[PDB]
Amino acid sequence: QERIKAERKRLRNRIAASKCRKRKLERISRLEEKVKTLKSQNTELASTASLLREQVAQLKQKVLSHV
Amino acid sequence: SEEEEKRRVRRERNKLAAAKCRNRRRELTDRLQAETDQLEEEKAELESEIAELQKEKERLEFVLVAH
DNA sequence: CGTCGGTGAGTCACCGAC
DNA sequence: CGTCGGTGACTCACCGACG
Ligand SMILES: [Cl-]
Ligand SMILES: [Cl-]
Ligand code: NA
Repeated sequence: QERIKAERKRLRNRIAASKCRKRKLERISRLEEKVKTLKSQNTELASTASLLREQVAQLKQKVLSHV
Repeated sequence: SEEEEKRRVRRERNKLAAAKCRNRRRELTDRLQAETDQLEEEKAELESEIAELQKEKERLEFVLVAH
């Protein structure tokens, strides 16, 4: 009789432990995925900025070739 | 007992391996979270650099068409 | 006041490495 | 070719939340 109220608590904790473990692993996966895309995105932005830096320079030169 | 000592030290070595598993997972989460925060600051600064460069580029283009 | 769920921690069962 | 450590999962200890 009182062993059932204790089986039911172990079940509830079993569910809470499972949910807890899962969330931990989900957080790791999210972060690993986010790092991956941020590394890619920053490499594309970094080259976009290099190209712009050269276009601005060539433009500063073209302004002085006309006084 | 003597089998009670083999079981006791086995429980001790495993207790430490469990703690190492849990600590490695926590240090991994810390590492990733620290890395994403840093990559998000770099991305923001690149997006900001690109925005200023696009502005500067268009000012110069319009300065240049004014003879 | 007392039970809840979240989470740290110890334990068991199991497995691959070596 | 028998111990070792790693790990998923059950369980307990402990805590803050709170009806
Ligand atoms: Cl619980
Ligand atoms: Cl062992
Ligand atoms: Na499960």
